[PDB]
Amino acid sequence: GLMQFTLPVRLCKEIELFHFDIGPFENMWPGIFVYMVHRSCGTSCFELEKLCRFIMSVKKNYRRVPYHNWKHAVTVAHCMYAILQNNHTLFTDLERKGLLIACLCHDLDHRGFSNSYLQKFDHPLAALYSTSTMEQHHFSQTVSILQLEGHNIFSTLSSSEYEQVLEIIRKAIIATDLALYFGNRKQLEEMYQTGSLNLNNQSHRDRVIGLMMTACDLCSVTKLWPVTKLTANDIYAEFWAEGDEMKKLGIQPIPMMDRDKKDEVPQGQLGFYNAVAIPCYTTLTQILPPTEPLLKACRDNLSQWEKVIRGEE
Ligand SMILES: Cc1ncc(C)n2nc(CNc3nc(-c4ccccc4)nn3C)nc12
Ligand SMILES: [Mg+2]
Ligand SMILES: [Zn+2]
Repeated sequence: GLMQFTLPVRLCKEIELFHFDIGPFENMWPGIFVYMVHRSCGTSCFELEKLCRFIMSVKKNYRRVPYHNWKHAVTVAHCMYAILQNNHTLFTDLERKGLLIACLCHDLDHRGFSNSYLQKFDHPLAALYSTSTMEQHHFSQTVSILQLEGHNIFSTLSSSEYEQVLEIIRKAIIATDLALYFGNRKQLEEMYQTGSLNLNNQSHRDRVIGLMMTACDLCSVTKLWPVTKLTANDIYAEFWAEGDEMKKLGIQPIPMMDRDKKDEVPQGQLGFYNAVAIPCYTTLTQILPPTEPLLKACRDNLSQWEKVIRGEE
């Protein structure tokens, strides 16, 4: 119980900032996550041995895909850690616990294909779950790992604390379905502006945690430009593989997924920052003012994509 994880000095200082990159050394990512659990939650939250066994099973159930991989899982958990550490007193003991686990688990067993591709291929998961197909699968795999021998990291909670934390994780993982983000952010925008937003209304917290999840999920756009730019190559490598698979089903993919329309990526990134990213971090900043560095970095990256279009980069 006296075994604190510590990080080298550059990582000790830089892990606290929103724009931190967890680096290319896979074997350090588990320790980075435990460090984050220990500071956002406590050395007491999880039995170390159960946590390590859960982490390694979560890792093993992420696939070797260009973007939706173990590195993405730990990156999304780190953004959540930053939001939680900059908003100390706004979140319950169970939310702290649940939300870093939700982020680590949110894309479990992803195959690098959209819900839309599963539906057109007619994948078994598309009959088991007609909306948020992959996200219901991700939650399902989380409950699976939680029920392996020696993996119940929540075993010290009561039946009802346990049920609340699995309910927090389910909603949080479901909210990572970008189709659901637009409606959720519109409602939050309206509630905040008409002054009805109430962080004691459970159905309001839910929406606020959904938006945090979208924020953490999209956080590649809040990094240093060279991280953002190199991550975008991973993002399009998945989309263009799905594009090819659409063409194999005899379907012209949307241009986002057509490797023949590589040229239009800079303009596609503008659409994406304007329609999804900027609105996301704006509304988050309105609700949680200390998350402003995320909006500031996103804006800086929009401006870098604008330079790419002007041939300045
Ligand atoms: C950075 C980032 N993080 C997360 C997600 C989910 N995405 N999704 C995109 C894709 N955005 C996008 N690309 C194109 C496009 C691309 C090439 C040609 C034509 C159009 N249009 N749009 C809207 N970028 C991101
Ligand atoms: Mg996902
Ligand atoms: Zn994700």
